[PDB]
Amino acid sequence: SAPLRILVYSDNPRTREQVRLALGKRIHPELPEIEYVDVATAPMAISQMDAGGFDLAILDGEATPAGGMGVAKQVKDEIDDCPPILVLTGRADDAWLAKWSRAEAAVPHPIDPIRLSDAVVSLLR
Amino acid sequence: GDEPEIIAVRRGMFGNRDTGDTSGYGRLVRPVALPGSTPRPYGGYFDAVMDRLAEVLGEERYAMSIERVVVYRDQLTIEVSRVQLPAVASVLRDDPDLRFELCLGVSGVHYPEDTGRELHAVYPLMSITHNRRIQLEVAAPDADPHIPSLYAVYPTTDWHERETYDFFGIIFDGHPSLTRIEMPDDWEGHPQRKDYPLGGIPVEYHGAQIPPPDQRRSYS
Amino acid sequence: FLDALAGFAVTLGSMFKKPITEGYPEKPGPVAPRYHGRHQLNRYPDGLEKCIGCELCAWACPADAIYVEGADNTADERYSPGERYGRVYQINYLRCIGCGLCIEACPTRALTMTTEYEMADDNRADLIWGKDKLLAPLQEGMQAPPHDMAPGKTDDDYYLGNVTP
Amino acid sequence: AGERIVVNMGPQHPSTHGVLRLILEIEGEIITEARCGIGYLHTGIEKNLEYRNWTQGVTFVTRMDYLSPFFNETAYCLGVEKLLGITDDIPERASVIRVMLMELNRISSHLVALATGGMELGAMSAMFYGFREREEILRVFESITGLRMNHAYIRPGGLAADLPDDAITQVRRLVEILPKRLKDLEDLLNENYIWKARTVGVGYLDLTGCMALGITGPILRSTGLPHDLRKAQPYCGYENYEFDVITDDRCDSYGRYIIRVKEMHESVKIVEQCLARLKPGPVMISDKKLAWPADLKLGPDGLGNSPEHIAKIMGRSMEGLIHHFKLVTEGIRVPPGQVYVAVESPRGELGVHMVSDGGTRPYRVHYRDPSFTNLQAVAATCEGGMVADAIAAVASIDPVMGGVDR
Amino acid sequence: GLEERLPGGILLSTVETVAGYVRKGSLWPATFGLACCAIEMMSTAGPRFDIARFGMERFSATPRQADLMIVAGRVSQKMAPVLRQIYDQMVEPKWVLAMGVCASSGGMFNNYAVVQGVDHVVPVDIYLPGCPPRPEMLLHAILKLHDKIQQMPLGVNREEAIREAEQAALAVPPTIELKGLLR
Amino acid sequence: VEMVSLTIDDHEISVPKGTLLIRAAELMGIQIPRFCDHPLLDPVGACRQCLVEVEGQRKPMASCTTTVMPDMVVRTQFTSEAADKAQRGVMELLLINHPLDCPICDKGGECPLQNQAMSNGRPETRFEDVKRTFPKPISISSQVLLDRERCVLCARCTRFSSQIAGDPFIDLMERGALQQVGIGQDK
Ligand SMILES: CC(C)=CCC/C(C)=C\CC/C(C)=C/CC/C(C)=C\CC/C(C)=C/CC/C(C)=C/CC/C(C)=C/CC/C(C)=C/CC/C(C)=C/CC1=C(C)C(=O)c2ccccc2C1=O
Ligand code: SF4
Ligand code: SF4
Ligand code: SF4
Ligand code: SF4
Ligand code: FES
Repeated sequence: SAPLRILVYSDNPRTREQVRLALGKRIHPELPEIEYVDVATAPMAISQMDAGGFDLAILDGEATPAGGMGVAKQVKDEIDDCPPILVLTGRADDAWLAKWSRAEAAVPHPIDPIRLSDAVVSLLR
Repeated sequence: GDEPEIIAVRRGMFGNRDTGDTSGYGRLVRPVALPGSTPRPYGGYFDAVMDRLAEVLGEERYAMSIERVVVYRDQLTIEVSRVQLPAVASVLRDDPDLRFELCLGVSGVHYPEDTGRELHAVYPLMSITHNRRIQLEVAAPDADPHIPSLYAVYPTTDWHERETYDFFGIIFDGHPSLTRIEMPDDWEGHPQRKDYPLGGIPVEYHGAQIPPPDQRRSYS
Repeated sequence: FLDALAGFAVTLGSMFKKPITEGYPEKPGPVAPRYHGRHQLNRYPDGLEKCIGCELCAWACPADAIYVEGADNTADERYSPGERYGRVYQINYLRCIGCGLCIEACPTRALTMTTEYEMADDNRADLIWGKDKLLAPLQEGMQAPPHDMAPGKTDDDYYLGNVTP
Repeated sequence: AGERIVVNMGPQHPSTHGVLRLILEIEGEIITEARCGIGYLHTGIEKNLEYRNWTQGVTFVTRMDYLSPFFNETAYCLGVEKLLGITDDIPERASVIRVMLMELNRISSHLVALATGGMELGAMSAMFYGFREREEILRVFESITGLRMNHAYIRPGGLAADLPDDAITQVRRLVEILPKRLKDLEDLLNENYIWKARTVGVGYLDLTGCMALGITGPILRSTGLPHDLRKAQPYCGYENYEFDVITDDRCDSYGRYIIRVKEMHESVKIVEQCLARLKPGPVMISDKKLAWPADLKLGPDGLGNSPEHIAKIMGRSMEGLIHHFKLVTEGIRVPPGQVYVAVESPRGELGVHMVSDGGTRPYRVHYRDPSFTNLQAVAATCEGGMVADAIAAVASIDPVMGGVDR
Repeated sequence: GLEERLPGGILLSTVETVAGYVRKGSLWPATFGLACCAIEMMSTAGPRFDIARFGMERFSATPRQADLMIVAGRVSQKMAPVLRQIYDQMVEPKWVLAMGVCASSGGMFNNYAVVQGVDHVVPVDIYLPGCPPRPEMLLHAILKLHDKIQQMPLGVNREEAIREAEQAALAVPPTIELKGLLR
Repeated sequence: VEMVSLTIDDHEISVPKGTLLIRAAELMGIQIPRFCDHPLLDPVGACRQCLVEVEGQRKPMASCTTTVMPDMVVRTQFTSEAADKAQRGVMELLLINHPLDCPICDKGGECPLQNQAMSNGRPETRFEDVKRTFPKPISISSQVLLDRERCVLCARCTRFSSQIAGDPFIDLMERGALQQVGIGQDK
């Protein structure tokens, strides 16, 4: 199998750590191994997405210089055959914007490990 | 009716919304009543306005329509019973002695503790000809938040019935199209209802953050 | 009939009058003395911080733009007269609305608002100004804040204004 | 039928103020249907008010209808005072300064309206001259309040602080120069053939239309009806001022523009009257239980509570300290009740429905903003005309979208 | 563009510096404004100040000609899609100035209706405090953006700068962990 | 249970026999200022803040100690000038020696004294003399600091430590203006 590569985007290193903690090397033993590419800045995330080869992108809607929802909209408008996007929302009322970002799934802060894992499995399945 | 309208029951000294910081001060029970029915000799031209409204409306119709009359801070409010709102609005607009042609809008206010009357719609009416003004108040339960739309009588209430709907869910039955005007149509909930959370985020600081004011302690 | 052309006479005239633009940034214009510029944490003449950390400024802020944490003025390290001083004091200038309720709230005048306004950053965090960035510069005759109160003086003396360098 | 496009004037458009969305069905270039799309500048100010005390929600209300800050503040403070039963206890100086600032703000708001309308209609220099006059007005506002916009200077029970010693001289200079400088702006537009051709007969709305939509302000008074909340239902002591309600009979865009231009001069006259009647005295109610305890003063360290007030509260007066602490932290408690208070904002009847539940925070604060109601006239004043006429009609409505959405 | 294919010698450095000088000047703002911050932006364009001195008087009506998007006011939920559409319909290089507290962090309006900073939807280059920022503050922020634009790299230098900025950013702790002196 | 009718101000209610006037006012929604009263502590009537006017009584009656009696007529500060004067004088006397510590006081914002001085106190001080002073704060245990200057000597702490908890290790000490809650010695 091919290590599924997941892009974790957040200016906050602790959000990236939590995302990587919820999703281990294997979300389930039936699923392939997972390799994480951490990106703290929007330019790096966009360039990585352009390089392709990602199975999922987790974008923090609370990212300081460039929010995850904006990056999600940008990638789904700029990359052809871009992978499913999961957005982390800083509040419940952000749900509407999460829908606008066209992200395949939205997980509110604080990141529930189990909710995030279930959403990731659903997106990769 | 005829009793004071309690919109909230405040218990405990110092406006504590919960158990309270200092022991022994929480036993007070002070109902929060809005001003009640005014004694009949209303002030200024309010007496003339009400006499004319009771003359144009039949005694039976007047009693069925006007639920209450309040004169607070030299301002006249008429608690108009739901259902009867279009009739009294037509009478107020058309009656030459009343002639309240200018309706300034509709304002929604939510009283989650006012049983059977949680949602109030306020209609500020002004008569330029007589240089008078009044307010109508129409109450509706949270269970059946329906009010008769005044679109036929006061077209200006259009968008107001919408804003008030968008922010409270009052249905204003009969409105040509009661669609959200402020919030997106996909929006869930009615923001200005007291039960709708403020929806803020913590304010970020170095090493700390301040939750939104709705989460933090308050005294009223 | 020439009235319809009055506008021309306006513009042409202004073309020969000196432009009224302020020369910012080279020659910045004069702001009002009362302008609501950057908050500033002030000191007493001897150098002690005025801020007692009462949090009234933060209390009154409509935008929750001030974070304050008080602490005891232990004899080993005193920063302000009295029992309390504000050891952590942060203003989130991306939430500040310049209303001035904070200064009107202060009971010590520890917080003022200067006329300085030039302030901007490419980073959100950099605009959360801490105690170090807000404290007024140590003037002549002042001493480092961690020092004992002026000899033969008490908090009431500081508030009454009976202290000197 | 199938030969007409449907286009979005959209939020981002020079004449739509960035948040207004006119959806126009154009048959060629004639507006056939004109839907109005609102809420792109919704802010939750009305709900967010409910989580702040009185004297704090002032800072919120001044930011809806931000071109008329003093009008929002005055409406809010009048509502609070009426709920308190304090309207008759406000100091005379505070009321006079309120009238003076409201009229200067009327001049400023009309200047912005004229500037943006001229810019939308191609009158490039109109914007610059209007903003040149508004610059002097805003200098006065900044000196009085320390802010250029969204002032929180008018407070429940009076003002945030007394005028600075130089304020009266600056306002007198304004009274002297505003007519002369407004002469330049009027010369660009008033009698200009293109300006009149571009606005005369455009956006017509009869008095019947104004009543039906509940229009107010210059739009209504362009129909010849001299309705003004300052004469009818006087407030802040406007009854003591000799001024004429400006009204025209054209019922179109040019009539509204002329009404605004003449209202500027009427405001100048009212400000001259205010200066004549301005006398030394307190600017906040004498009741210490409600009076704002802060006493701002300037010093070498900036603006802050005056050293005398610091001495009083921290040195000698326990009652003074308690009052300062509480009135600053929790603020006043307003007896429960409802009050609808209206003022004549530059754009019409700015109404405020204020409900208190007896607590330290406004239970409910709704602004009937005149722009919200006036925008209901876009369909009447745009359908049938060209898009160029729609621009002029909307500009004549002079909608400030902050008040529209709130 | 071919300017991004140039070798990293002195040629690329000079192209970078001249492009930065050219773009810092003639930095046309988009004809875009949400609230009172828009009024202060107009005042900055007004005679008392002169945005024009900086080559920035042409407020591009269409985003195609716009180079800088001064948000200049509060961004509501319903407006964020529109603002993002306007941003995407500008042509690179683009810069976003978050004028005012509302545009930068939501300001005093911390509630459901406001986005809490336009950076939630568009990359922000400079944050400008104030409510509203006085025109001098706007000019200061604009000059700061000019300084940023002048030092903007290109081509291989741009890629190296992106990598270095990423490396630096991955290490910075969050603001919630700067507990300096907090009890 | 026996029930007694009663009139507070102009209003009339019925309450169980043995009820205190302050409790009846609480049930009726009348806010009588109080410091020493505590529902769960036996009434002591010390602070004299809860004074009300009772028909047939020459002196003001401490509502926290006066049991309701049938047909009794009570007028609080809301409807009796004498009662209001008594309460405001008691508040003034309560504040003359109080420290100007509200900004630094932990109880600030949550202080019954602040609230009841706002609602029942003079707007400004008449006290131009020297305030009584103590060394502050002093620890009475590893957990509890005591600021004797802010103490209104309501004895709620001592009355709790005696009645509710059987641990009277604090008590009122000294006499007169020097009286203070204390532990006596290092214990
Ligand atoms: C190929 C090649 C390289 C050849 C070699 C030779 C060579 C180099 C080229 C040859 C020369 C060439 C071709 C040069 C290129 C440049 C060129 C051709 C031209 C471009 C430059 C140019 C056209 C200059 C002049 C343009 C000009 C007159 C500009 C002035 C425009 C003005 C007056 C702008 C001010 C507008 C303004 C006030 C902005 C505010 C906008 C706001 C606030 C928006 C939002 C908003 C609005 C809109 C409200 O009105 C409003 C009203 C009330 C409440 C709220 C609001 C609100 O929110
Ligand atoms: S700045 Fe002033 S109000 Fe804020 S904590 Fe310090 S002394 Fe108190
Ligand atoms: S100016 Fe107003 S918003 Fe800004 S920190 Fe001071 S009180 Fe808070
Ligand atoms: S930051 Fe202040 S001036 Fe700018 S849009 Fe927000 S409230 Fe208005
Ligand atoms: S320490 Fe005891 S006696 Fe003194 S105020 Fe507190 S509870 Fe009352
Ligand atoms: S509470 Fe009754 S005398 Fe103190």
